[PDB]
Amino acid sequence: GSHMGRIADSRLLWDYVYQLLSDSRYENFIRWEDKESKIFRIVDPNGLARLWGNHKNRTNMTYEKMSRALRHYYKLNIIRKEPGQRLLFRFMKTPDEIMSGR
Repeated sequence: GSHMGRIADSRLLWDYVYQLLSDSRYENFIRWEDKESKIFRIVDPNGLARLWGNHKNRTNMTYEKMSRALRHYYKLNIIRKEPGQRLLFRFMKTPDEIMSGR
């Protein structure tokens, strides 16, 4: 009974999001709501999803579909929705590990 049952790959979404967060000044679709607490707030889910769709060259991409990917991040304790906030997302796992890990 005990063996590998769920083998699921991860997505590069987090990087493109951070990329947009770094140059968010002209986008304003998403920005940090709290830098040190690792909390970011989605201002426009449509624009964010549109940019993802544009960059991967696919038509009709919306936050509805993106949410499925976020569900993968929740269970891995990467992205959090802090109790009481639905549009606020917090990093439980931090990119610091990647930068100083590589």
